[PDB]
Amino acid sequence: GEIAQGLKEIAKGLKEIAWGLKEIAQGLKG
Amino acid sequence: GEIAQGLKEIAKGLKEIAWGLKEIAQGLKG
Amino acid sequence: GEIAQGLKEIAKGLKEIAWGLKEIAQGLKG
Amino acid sequence: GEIAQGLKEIAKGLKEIAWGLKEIAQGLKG
Amino acid sequence: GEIAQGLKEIAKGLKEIAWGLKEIAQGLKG
Amino acid sequence: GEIAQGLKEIAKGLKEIAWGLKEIAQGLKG
Amino acid sequence: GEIAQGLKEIAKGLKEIAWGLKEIAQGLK
Amino acid sequence: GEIAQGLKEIAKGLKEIAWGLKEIAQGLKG
Amino acid sequence: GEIAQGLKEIAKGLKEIAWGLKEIAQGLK
Repeated sequence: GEIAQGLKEIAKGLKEIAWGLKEIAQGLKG
Repeated sequence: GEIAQGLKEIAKGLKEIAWGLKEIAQGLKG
Repeated sequence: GEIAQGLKEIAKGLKEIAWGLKEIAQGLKG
Repeated sequence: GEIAQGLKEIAKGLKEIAWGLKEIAQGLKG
Repeated sequence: GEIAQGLKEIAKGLKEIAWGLKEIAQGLKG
Repeated sequence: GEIAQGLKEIAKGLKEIAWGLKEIAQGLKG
Repeated sequence: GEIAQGLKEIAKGLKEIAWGLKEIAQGLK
Repeated sequence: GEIAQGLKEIAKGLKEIAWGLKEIAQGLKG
Repeated sequence: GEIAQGLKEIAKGLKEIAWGLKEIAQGLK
């Protein structure tokens, strides 16, 4: 369903945010 | 559907936030 | 529809947050 | 409609958060 | 309506968060 | 109603987050 | 109700996040 | 119910975020 | 159900964010 798909896309967005935080961590580390 | 589309736009907003975090990481790195 | 429009406005809010993060990145860079 | 209005108020809250982030950026910049 | 009111209270919470960010900005500025 | 009450509790949680941010601001200021 | 309970658990999670922020504030201070 | 369970899992995710913040606090403290 | 599954995926996303914060903590100290 399309609503379920929208929720799954939101989840993917949150995972992208997590990756961004990991990049910040690498930036702090050096 | 329009509600599903709204959820998909929210997901895109989250992806933009992720990109902002990546830019912050680059800003720390230099 | 008005509920869908509300979701779309939320998405726009998230994009504004992303722009704020990009400004923070620029602030760190200089 | 009142639920739609609630969503629109949430969006306005997100925009205020974005402005807060922009103020942080200005604080970093000088 | 009570659900709408709940959403409006959430919006107010987000505005309080925005104010907290503005206070952080002032703290960075001096 | 109980769903409305749940939303109101979420709003209170957001207000607590705002207070946390205010404490961070005070920590930066001194 | 169980949906209401789910929302209340989310609220508790937000309060835990708030406490984490307060701990960060103490760490800065 | 499965929707309720999804909300409860989201709550657990937020608690994990809180633990991450506590780890950041420890990182600042040392 | 698929909506419930979507919520569960959101929860997993939040857990990934938590791990990112832990990585930031390690980066700080």
